[PDB]
Amino acid sequence: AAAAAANLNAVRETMDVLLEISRILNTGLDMETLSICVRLCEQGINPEALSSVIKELRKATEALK
Amino acid sequence: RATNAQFDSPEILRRLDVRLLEVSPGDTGWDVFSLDYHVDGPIATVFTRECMSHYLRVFNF
Amino acid sequence: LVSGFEATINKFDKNFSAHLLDLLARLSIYSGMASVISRLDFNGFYTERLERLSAER
Amino acid sequence: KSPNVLLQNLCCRILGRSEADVAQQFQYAVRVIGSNFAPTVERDEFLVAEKIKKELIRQRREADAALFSELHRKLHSQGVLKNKWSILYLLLSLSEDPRRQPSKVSS
Repeated sequence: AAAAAANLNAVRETMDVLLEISRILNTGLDMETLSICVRLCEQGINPEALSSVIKELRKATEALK
Repeated sequence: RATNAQFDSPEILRRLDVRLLEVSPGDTGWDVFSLDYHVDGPIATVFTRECMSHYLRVFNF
Repeated sequence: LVSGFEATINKFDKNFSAHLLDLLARLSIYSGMASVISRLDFNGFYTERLERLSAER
Repeated sequence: KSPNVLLQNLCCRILGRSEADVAQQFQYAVRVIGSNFAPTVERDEFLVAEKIKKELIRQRREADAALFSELHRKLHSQGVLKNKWSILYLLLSLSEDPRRQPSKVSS
């Protein structure tokens, strides 16, 4: 209806502002991977562990290319 | 002690300190290293916080 | 001769050195003051044995 | 969704592959993420905010350190974010210094 459409706008706004914070901090993420990491941090997860996981998967992506 | 800066009053030689910046990801120490000269007293009315931040911008260049 | 003695020597020398590490390392977190480490750890001796606990989590 | 199926989407976002292809890296990611799930430090957004302001102040980018102050308040203005500490702690850790070229987008 209407309240199911206002929430989609309010999520698109935040997912743009977080992308701006991500580009001024020069994180290598893009718009699609950031939506996975924001979803993960919603439920409650260690950023010290998830950041180590990303810092290793991007570290092992290069040995295969 | 190696240069002639040691031939000075021991007050102003003590007040100058190495300031560490906040730590950057992959970089060298030549981009993050600056002196701070720290000031505490009635002299801080002339050398306020606005002065030392602008001095650190000069040391940055 | 050595079965009773050197067995007591190595277990004491390992226990001495470990508590000597823990004295230096727990005094190294204290940033005059930090010089008690660098006096004990003079010119290259035992100033770099273990970096930190190789762990995570 | 669940976090176990959601980690595999991340393994297919970073590595460009399908779930039937990449399974050695996902086995590593379950090893790291599992047994390290619970928060180990106390949560506050205030300390992570004053560390990102520091992060932008001495990259000679004193302008973005005051723009982050206006972007961090909007996250509270909307209110769809429960754990604001975790995402900021994550976005600070993956940050890189460009050293230069802060080619400013917006708008």
